[PDB]
Amino acid sequence: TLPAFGFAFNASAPQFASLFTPLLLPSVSPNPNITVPVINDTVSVGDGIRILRAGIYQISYTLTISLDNSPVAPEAGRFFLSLGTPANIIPGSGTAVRSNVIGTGEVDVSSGVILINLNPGDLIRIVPVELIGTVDIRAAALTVAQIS
Amino acid sequence: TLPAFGFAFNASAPQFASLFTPLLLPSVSPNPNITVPVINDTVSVGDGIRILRAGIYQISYTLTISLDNSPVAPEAGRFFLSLGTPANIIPGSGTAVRSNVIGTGEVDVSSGVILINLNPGDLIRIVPVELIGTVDIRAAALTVAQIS
Amino acid sequence: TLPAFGFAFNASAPQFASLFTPLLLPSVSPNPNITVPVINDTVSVGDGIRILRAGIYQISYTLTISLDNSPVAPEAGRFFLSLGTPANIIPGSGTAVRSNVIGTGEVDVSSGVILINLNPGDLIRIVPVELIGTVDIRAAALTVAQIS
Ligand SMILES: [Ca+2]
Ligand SMILES: [Ca+2]
Ligand SMILES: [Ca+2]
Repeated sequence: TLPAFGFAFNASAPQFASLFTPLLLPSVSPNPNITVPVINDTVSVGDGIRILRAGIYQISYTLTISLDNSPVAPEAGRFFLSLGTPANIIPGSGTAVRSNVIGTGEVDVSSGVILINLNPGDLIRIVPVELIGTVDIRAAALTVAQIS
Repeated sequence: TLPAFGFAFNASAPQFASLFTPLLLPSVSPNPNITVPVINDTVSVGDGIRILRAGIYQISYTLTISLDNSPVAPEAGRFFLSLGTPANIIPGSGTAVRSNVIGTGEVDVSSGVILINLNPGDLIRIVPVELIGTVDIRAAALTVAQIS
Repeated sequence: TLPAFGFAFNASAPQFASLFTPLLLPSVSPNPNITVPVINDTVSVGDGIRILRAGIYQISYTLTISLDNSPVAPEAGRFFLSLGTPANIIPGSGTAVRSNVIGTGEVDVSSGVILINLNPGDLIRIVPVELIGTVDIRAAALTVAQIS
């Protein structure tokens, strides 16, 4: 049987990060020639991916983060993957960024990869858990791929 | 059947990013003890990987990017994976970096992971699509692994 | 047969980077609901993962790096995965970060993904190979997943 997988992303709609608020991931169709959902036995719900098949999964997320130092300097965010409710964070999935206190204009990329046992009904989302300032998420992506 | 895969990288030759110009990836042999091509039913062409087998693929890329703020400040780059011609970018694969307008010396890492349906003949490359300044790509890497 | 895999991380104990000294990765159990080792035919040794099964592996690492510019500015680190002894670095796995020479407070994420042929007894670890200053590794993670 082909492994379960899913890919959800936001390529064209920046969003500001809010505490314990899952990032929006409206798209599932990355190939520009044969443009179809890259989904097999998972469900993209609009802010993440729901597992339908118990198994071991490799999960990645990638964020492009603009910390322009307005209206406060520095700006910072700490992000995790969450299982179910947004506060139910996954240790091992955390990443964090912070700008310099001087100047303006920094844009950074955070990406993380984990492996995790998951079960039917588990909802995987990207959640900001600590924020300073207005943290602009220019793009976001979430990959889920069963190891089998 | 073993999944198709390929790994192409540039570990020892920095290159400046140019618009719509695929990054050079001359090496395929990462193990320092048993130093062999990590290639199975793909082809490394020198600036990316060509697919030979239809399937679902997890693709990653990793870049170490020096934005020294010379000759302009800030410096910035936006990168995507491309399918076929360099302008045929893959939504969901984008990353971007930008230095502070003040000071000098920033070096950043961008990494992205996607899942994508691909077909025989598809050529996957890393492409800069927007640039400010002289963006020094100190190291680059591209992984392609079929999910099957 | 299910692919070999392992996940080792450090979520709750920052460590400063030292030359040729593998980063500490004490945890293997990321799911907060069903909290179990995500290990199959590998061994987590406390500073990395030992391979038990010959095969092709996708390996990732993710670091959250604080470069506060004290006691020197800038601060910088270059990291690789190592095979066996810490100086036996894997070309293609390198990443590097450096702060601005001005100001303070930068926190960056580095993540890298490779594919590699590996053999029983191979020990995979994350190693700093060049350092400037006191480079604070706030969190670290290492994924190993056989492609089969
Ligand atoms: Ca802001
Ligand atoms: Ca420059
Ligand atoms: Ca320091």
